[PDB]
Amino acid sequence: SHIQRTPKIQVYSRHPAENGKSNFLNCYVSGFHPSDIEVDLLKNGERIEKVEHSDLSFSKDWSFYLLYYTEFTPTEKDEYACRVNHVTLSQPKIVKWDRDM
Amino acid sequence: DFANTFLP
Amino acid sequence: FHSLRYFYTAWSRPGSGEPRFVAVGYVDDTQFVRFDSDNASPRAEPRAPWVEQQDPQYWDRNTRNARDAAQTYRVGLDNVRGYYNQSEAGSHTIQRMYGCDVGPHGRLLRGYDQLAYDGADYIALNEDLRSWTAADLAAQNTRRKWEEAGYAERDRAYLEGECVEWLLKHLENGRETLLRADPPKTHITHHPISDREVTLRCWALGFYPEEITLTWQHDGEDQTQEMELVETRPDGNGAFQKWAALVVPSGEEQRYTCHVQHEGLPQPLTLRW
Repeated sequence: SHIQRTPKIQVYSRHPAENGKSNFLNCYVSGFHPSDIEVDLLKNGERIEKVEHSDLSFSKDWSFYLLYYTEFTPTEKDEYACRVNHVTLSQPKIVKWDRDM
Repeated sequence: DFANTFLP
Repeated sequence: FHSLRYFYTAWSRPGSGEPRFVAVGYVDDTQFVRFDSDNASPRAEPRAPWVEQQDPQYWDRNTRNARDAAQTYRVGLDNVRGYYNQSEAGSHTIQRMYGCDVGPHGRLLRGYDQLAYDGADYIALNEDLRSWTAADLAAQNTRRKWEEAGYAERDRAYLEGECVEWLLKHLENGRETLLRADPPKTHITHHPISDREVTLRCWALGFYPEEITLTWQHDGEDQTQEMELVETRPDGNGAFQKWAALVVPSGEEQRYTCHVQHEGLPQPLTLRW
């Protein structure tokens, strides 16, 4: 690994968040190199069981991007977050879900 | 179809 | 106008089994095929509803091609590690990006075939589709071998032949998915920070293709250096999202407009709170 790049992280929902209606929680990781990466989706601090992800691809500058996603129903006080680890990160990055972003 | 792949 | 693009990734995992190889194919911004060497008896699999109806010989043929490409880059990873005299205990990556852009006439606009090693250019087919550009000294090893074997000619025959013909078949079989231009669903949201300052965020949702322009204006003067523009993201359902946000004084929201340009819009949109 000569050229290494740390990932950017966005956490968001497929549709605008309406409580009690089924949605999808998305964690988009992009711009990283090399390809091995640990992404977990957390509900109130605990890893979510059924999390899928898109097939590994990459952009014009050779950096990788992946979409991790899970079915979820947003409520008012349930907290959601995405935890990302990578060889470039000395400690994992946790980005909280914010329904306004 | 995929293309042919060449050994580096 | 349209493009068929393939992306290969091969990397070693010292101590954790054989190298891994993943390949994906796209028509424009829509993925339609994947192959993963870590599967037991790995097959090329459809990743688009429209490509599913393709003859079973298409999937058998491309499965054997992908399995052969995977074996080739497993050996290739050792070849290139050896050129650089790197340790076997390190993990390394070979990537390949090739495909064709076709214009309205149904003919080749540009073909390309590029390889990277550890996230940096290694060797690329030149625009004449007859010669190779090697990025450093070790890549000259590959370049000499590929010239003596005549591989540039096999690339040219594919890029000017099968690539174009297969892009056109896929475009017809997936016309309802690929030949759309879905405009964005746009709105502005309003998030007070304090009594004097608020955040305005201009949303673009569910649009396809990925290309879009989002801008804030303050009485008509562009606000690019003041605004936060996030990278375009997939929504998970085959479309894309983007937003641009701006911090604004609490009585001045009406002096700001958001502007949205996209292929599916008959005219550019202007929004204001």
